[PDB]
Amino acid sequence: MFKRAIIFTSFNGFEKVSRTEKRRLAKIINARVSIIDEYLRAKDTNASLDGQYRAFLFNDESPAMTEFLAKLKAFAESCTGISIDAWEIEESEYVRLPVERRDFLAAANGKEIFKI
Amino acid sequence: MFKRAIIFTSFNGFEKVSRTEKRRLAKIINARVSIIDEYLRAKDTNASLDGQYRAFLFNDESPAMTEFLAKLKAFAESCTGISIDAWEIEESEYVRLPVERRDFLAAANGKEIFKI
Repeated sequence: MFKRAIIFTSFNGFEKVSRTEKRRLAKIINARVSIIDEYLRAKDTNASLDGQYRAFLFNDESPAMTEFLAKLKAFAESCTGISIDAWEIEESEYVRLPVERRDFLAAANGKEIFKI
Repeated sequence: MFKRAIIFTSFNGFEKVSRTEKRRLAKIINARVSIIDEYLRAKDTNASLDGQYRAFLFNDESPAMTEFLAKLKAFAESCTGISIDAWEIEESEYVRLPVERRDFLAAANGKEIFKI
């Protein structure tokens, strides 16, 4: 029940992504990133947000994950210029993936949560 | 072989910039500011760092320009509150630019390196 939430955020090209929308999405991400995985931190920039995988560790028995994902889902529904894809994968299953290219391979081997 | 690295540092407004972050960026900049070039020297203040161009002379036969650009990029990536744009221009082209707004014009006429 330890699972990685793999989110792929991208700019879909059908609308300009505004400063407020980049800020909001980087804020949502950074409310879950702690001092121990600073490497998942986001900036409100194209380079940080457009075309990037982030894999967050979640224990699904807790309502954290489900709350995190609903913020994401509702935000992506509010923002036509940003697509968000999300997959859950068992952590036990994830730790044994190749170190290089890992997040894409987890997303192809994972359960589709949503796809906005 | 002689080039200028043009850098534009700014506080992007996503996050507060701490004093230690200001000092760390000033220290990275000042590693390439000798005692002769006091005009380039970075202070740990908004006036000195927030919204300022600086143009560093380099000889591209040395790896010094690349290691400094690497240290800058790494800093900007880990500090959510600071943006750094970097361009490169030929020294012969840099000295035939008008003196006023030269670094601005050099950035305009320059080859883009990163925007983090």
